[PDB]
Amino acid sequence: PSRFTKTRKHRGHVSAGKGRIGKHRKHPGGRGMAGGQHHHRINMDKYHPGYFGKVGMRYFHKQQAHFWKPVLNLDKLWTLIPEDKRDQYLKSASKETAPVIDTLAAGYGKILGKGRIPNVPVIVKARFVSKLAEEKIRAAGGVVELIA
Amino acid sequence: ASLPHPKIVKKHTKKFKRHHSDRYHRVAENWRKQKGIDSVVRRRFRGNISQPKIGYGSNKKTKFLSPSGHKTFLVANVKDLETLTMHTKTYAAEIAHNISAKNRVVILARAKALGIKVTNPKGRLAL
Amino acid sequence: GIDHTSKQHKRSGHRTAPKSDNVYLKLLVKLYTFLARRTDAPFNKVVLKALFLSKINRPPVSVSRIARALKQEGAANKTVVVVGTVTDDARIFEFPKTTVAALRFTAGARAKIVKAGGECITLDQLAVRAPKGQNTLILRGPRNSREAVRHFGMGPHKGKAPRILSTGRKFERARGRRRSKGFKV
Amino acid sequence: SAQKAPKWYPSEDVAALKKTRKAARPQKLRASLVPGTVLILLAGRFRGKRVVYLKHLEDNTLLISGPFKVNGVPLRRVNARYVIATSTKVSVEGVNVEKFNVEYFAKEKLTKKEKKEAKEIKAERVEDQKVVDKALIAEIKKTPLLKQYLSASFSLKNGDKPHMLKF
RNA sequence: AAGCGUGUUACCUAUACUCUACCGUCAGGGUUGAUAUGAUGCCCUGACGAGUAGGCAGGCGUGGAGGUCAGUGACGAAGCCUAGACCGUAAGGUCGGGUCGAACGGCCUCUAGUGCAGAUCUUGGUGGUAGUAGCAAAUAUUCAAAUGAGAACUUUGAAG
RNA sequence: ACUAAUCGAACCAUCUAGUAGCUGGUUCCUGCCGAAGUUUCCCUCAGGAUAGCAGAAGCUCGUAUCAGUUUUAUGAGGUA
RNA sequence: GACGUAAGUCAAGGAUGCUGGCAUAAUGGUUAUAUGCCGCCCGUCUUGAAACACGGACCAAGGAGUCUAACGUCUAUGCGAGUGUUUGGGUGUAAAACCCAUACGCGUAAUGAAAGUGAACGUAGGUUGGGGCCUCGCAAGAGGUGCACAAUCGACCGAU
RNA sequence: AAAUAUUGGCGAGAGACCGAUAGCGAACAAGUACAGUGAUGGAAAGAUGAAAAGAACUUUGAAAAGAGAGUGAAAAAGUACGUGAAAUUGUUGAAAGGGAAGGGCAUUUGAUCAGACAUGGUGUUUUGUAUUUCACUGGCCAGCAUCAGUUUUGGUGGCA
Repeated sequence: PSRFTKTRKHRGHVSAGKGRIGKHRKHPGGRGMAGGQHHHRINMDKYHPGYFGKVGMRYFHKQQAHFWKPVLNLDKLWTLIPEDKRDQYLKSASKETAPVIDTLAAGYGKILGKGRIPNVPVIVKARFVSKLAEEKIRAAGGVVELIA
Repeated sequence: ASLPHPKIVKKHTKKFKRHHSDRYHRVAENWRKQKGIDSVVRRRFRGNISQPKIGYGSNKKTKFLSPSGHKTFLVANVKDLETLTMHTKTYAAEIAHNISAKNRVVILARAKALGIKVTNPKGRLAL
Repeated sequence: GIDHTSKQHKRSGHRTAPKSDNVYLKLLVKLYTFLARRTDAPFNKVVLKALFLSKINRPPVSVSRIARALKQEGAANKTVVVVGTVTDDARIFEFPKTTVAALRFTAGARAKIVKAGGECITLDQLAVRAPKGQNTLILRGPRNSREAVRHFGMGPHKGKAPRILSTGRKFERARGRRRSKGFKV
Repeated sequence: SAQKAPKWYPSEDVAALKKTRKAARPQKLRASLVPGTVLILLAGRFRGKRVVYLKHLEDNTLLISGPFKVNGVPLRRVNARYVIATSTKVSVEGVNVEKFNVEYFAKEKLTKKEKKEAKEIKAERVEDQKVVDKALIAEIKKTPLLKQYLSASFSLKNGDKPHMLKF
């Protein structure tokens, strides 16, 4: 609201918090990113380094559906199983009946390896897996089989 | 009557009249701080008007106390007044301006019967 | 006039009360003000101070951080106190039996603690049993892990993230960041 | 309501005062004031009258009477600050003064009804003055010009300065 | 010397120094086993207090909104005037008196087209100048009567 | 020169509330703190950015890893 | 604390005792005036304004840091590895309120120009400091633990 | 076709909007009066009272109008009409005035204004038992005494 603005506190004081000498004007320094290479160079090198230039190639008509690849680490791998049955599979780690974690149905494209899943085998259907994640699933006894 | 109080010392009794309120009719007597870059009143030159300072603040024990020694309490009806039944030694009721003359005689009826001082018992009389 | 070596009327710069109007927070401050004043324990002063802290300065302490704390030898049965919230953590799977005293408990953390046999007490239920903080253990969440902090103190070669909203290529990867274009920060 | 309420009403109780440590010590009179000296009254109806200082009353006042036959000043109490002591002294060892006390001079008990809205002398107040000044005047007559001295008032004739003047 | 040089004291007075009271800010503290209107309160101790640009904080005020005081009011709301009073350091509030005629307050919040001495500010109005400058080119008017309340100015007549 | 009292580019309406690093103004009170006119860069010198000075928010702690200071010891200078 | 054998008293953590007058314009207040001393005309630009710098004849009303999109720090709140109902649907006493699915945004992973790859040797490390806690300890203090945080060497992931 | 747009037209409902210098330029015979050759530009101006009940009649005046009476609750509502501010003006009253005036501190003098305490009151035999018929105080201003704090000015004493 406006009744708390300093503008209401600045009533009476001649310059409205903007200075006698400076004389708050329209646009003393330019407009927008103006003079970024000329008189705002220090600002655009201290706080925005890398602002000016042409790095990289150009991907014409990039579609982010191609680059959709949300990554699920191993610590979160056990979040996909519903909480109701999570305990029932943590206990009595069964090689002959292993839980299947369909990360794709849960909205993840790749499995990463942030590490330390419990020693219980899981069948992990996923599009992609990192080397370390694959070796950690095997170490726990599960398997990762690829899908699309 | 009223509880003992230290002798009232206002520490400044002249009202702070805005600088040049006399000179210009457009400048009202209400106090405004002179925020000029050159005003002698702001700079506290000798021989110029005193400005309100927190030094002039009255004693805490005697703030909002009338010269009689009561905190005035603006009262509208009998119900508002009967909240001073157990505070008569400090609060002196004051009948609001908009209370009709017929309703005043009943307000002072209770105030007299309760021993509560009224700051304006003579307003809107019938005579 | 005197030689003012330092600033006059300099406020202590520390919160003396919650900035909030949360009355239940003000009751805990009221109780722990009494305890801080009337007890010898330096624990209640820390809790009283910590209750004043703001939301960024009261970061979530996950049950994992408590579980990490309970691994300290001699601190197995110590009661854990978090002046803040406790958010559950999926990274761990087993939670050691304990009691945790905290302001707020996310529903996930409450489930995770009580299934471990824990007792999610509040800071009043703390002060009832342990006014001086007997075998207590105060934990704090990672304060400088806030995302707003990585942009603090940015400058040339300060190794800090720029305030950029649209991260990617062609956004702050140019002259002033690689040798091939201009210089390096 | 015209005004809402004060939530922290002042306590009605009137506070009992502290035990002040101010005892009432006896007054130490000036060395110049001795029973029998002559005082020049400075204030009152009898300002400038020469009187005789008789006794030091317990109310810090001085019981004095320039004998009523001499200057017409009755037995009265005065204030030791509103008199000037003087070198000259009379001997009043033989005059009864011990019967004069504060309860003797008490004017009257005043009430709200007995008020002089618009507007004598006691026989004891005359007899006692007589039985006092009998000794005083009998003593006075053995020295020259003292009775005339007491009768004649005091005034600061121009040119003199009391700072360089001694009595 | 009431000049110059010098010295001895005495004396004068700053918003300075000391002490006291009060205000405020800051700081450090005390204050909850049937005792306190239940603590951003109360109290104790101490130090501080200049200020533009500027920053923050606590408040005052205006138009409207929610709630509430079963609020005020034609027995007089609002408004306005008041060398009449009271409170507040102040913004301001309150009351009395006159005018007036129909609505308007207090408090807890919300909200904004929210506070004026300025801008050669805008609009409106009114002043001093001031009963002043001015009503001085075109040669020029005058007498009487008539009408009329009233005739330098109208009518007619006669002159010019 | 003149082109409707307008002329080295008429008048009217609109884009238009054109832009102005320039001028003027910028509306209540009190309390607390309280500067700068310097660095570097800029078609920069009536202006900006930047560091500096300032306020606020605080935060981690509680007499210290301190100081517009001296002393002792030890350097350094090349002015008078 | 003093005097006191002690009882007590006391100039010892701040004025009590007695006396008088008046009880109202007496004291006090406001206001006008006189006097003594002081006081330059405000706003603004400015190193510097009473300026022979500019604006201001006066008065009433109007009159100037607003709203939005996107953000930054900070504060509060709700939830919290999640979070966000209000695009929309159902509903409704009907622009309110209530309820809700899927998505989608941001976050949970980074790095590289890109192809791509994608975070535990270790009790998620060692060291130094570290509030707090625990033990011993009349008590200082000594040990163990040591969150956040600060520094530093690591370790891991991306790029070269 | 529908989902979509819609500051125009017609109708309708609403409002945390403006409230007659605002809101449309236009609350009223407003795109009107008026200005411009023209394209165009373009105002101001709301409210008597419930009802004209809009002042019959008398008198002065040429008349306007005045004074009466009269309506009306009010004419301090008379169509120059709700309220009626300030600038400015008149009159009356008060005060002051030797090239300004105005202001500050203090007081004089004048004018004018609030407060007590004059308390159920330390009580006192109800004319067929709640008026305590002599009340305690402090209200305003002073004096003395004994003290305390800060200080000032002396006079003497002992000693080094």
